[PDB]
Amino acid sequence: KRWIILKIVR
Amino acid sequence: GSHSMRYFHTSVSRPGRGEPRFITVGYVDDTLFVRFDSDAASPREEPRAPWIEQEGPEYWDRETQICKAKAQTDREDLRTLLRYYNQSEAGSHTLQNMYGCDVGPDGRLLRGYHQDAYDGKDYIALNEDLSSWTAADTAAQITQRKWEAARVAEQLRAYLEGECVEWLRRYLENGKETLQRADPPKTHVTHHPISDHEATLRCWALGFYPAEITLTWQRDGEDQTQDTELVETRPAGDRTFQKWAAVVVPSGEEQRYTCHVQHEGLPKPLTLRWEP
Amino acid sequence: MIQRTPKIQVYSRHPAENGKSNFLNCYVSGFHPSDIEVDLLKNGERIEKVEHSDLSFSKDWSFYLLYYTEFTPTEKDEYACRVNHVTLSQPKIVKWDRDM
Repeated sequence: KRWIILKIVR
Repeated sequence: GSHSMRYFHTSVSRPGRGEPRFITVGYVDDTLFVRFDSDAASPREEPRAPWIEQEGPEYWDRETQICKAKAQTDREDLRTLLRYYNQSEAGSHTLQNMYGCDVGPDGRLLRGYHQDAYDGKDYIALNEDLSSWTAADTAAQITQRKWEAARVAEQLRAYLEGECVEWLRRYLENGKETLQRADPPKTHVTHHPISDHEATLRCWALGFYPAEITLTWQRDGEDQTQDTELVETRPAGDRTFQKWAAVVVPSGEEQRYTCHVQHEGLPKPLTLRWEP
Repeated sequence: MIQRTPKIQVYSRHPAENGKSNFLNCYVSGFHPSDIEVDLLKNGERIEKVEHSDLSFSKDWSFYLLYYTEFTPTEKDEYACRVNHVTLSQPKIVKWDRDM
């Protein structure tokens, strides 16, 4: 199951 | 044994030819189990292993949503990285990311990973402590400052120690028929004269899973590392892998050479010779 | 920018037996950037129905892909893989040798 942040822009 | 779960992501820009292409795949050990391609007819995350098909529609929905969100953030990141590296908008550039976890036989976390590359070069990576970052250059140090301010590593640590491991354990059980079966290599040695004074001995390993294997030639019991030609392990296309190792030997000395095979599917490492 | 040229292997899924159906593989690995063109050839002519795996990459970030097609080897037919990449001044042809 994938992760997604609950910002991860570079 | 130990096991791993990994998610791989690639975004490639193509100026003048639409928006960047995004492809992501998920693996347990050496088994592909999900894929997503932004150029597909109706892009969704799709199963690629029988043991993941039983996940329900909300699993698929969530995964697809995540994939599309990552594709969009990667498009934004490709534009940002042009600025960070003072690059023209004319060229194609590549962003890669991998993350995931390793667990030992008891299912406990061995370590977690989250790392990125830009144009094929290390960019930023989460350290093994799951709390700090290694940035490869001053551009990546800007991302590092941003991700520290945003507490990204705290969220990743939570995922890698929790869900990552928990879901890997779930997949290992649901797919135990294949994920927890090692297929040992089928091995043989071939002989090909090169000339009247020299011959090639090639040691083959076929049909094995997982991909990790060691093939070594010895002459009179000494490793022939610098004179061995070793091909990259390659997929057969049917879940298994193949490899070979070859040495050039003086004619008449073939019996002084032995091929040694180590693989997790073998109870004991194998020793083979050419059998005329 | 860094560029890495593809390693190319052409081989069959199973040990080749004339008249027995099989799969012909071209595995390209170790390359960057990811744009690459791969054709499978039969007697020098491109085979029409060729599938390939989804782009993935190794720990060193270089890419790999498997191109494959069903085929039935015979004594007379010659097979090969033709690869083009930004790192190559001309396409590289690797012939299938059922001993490699």
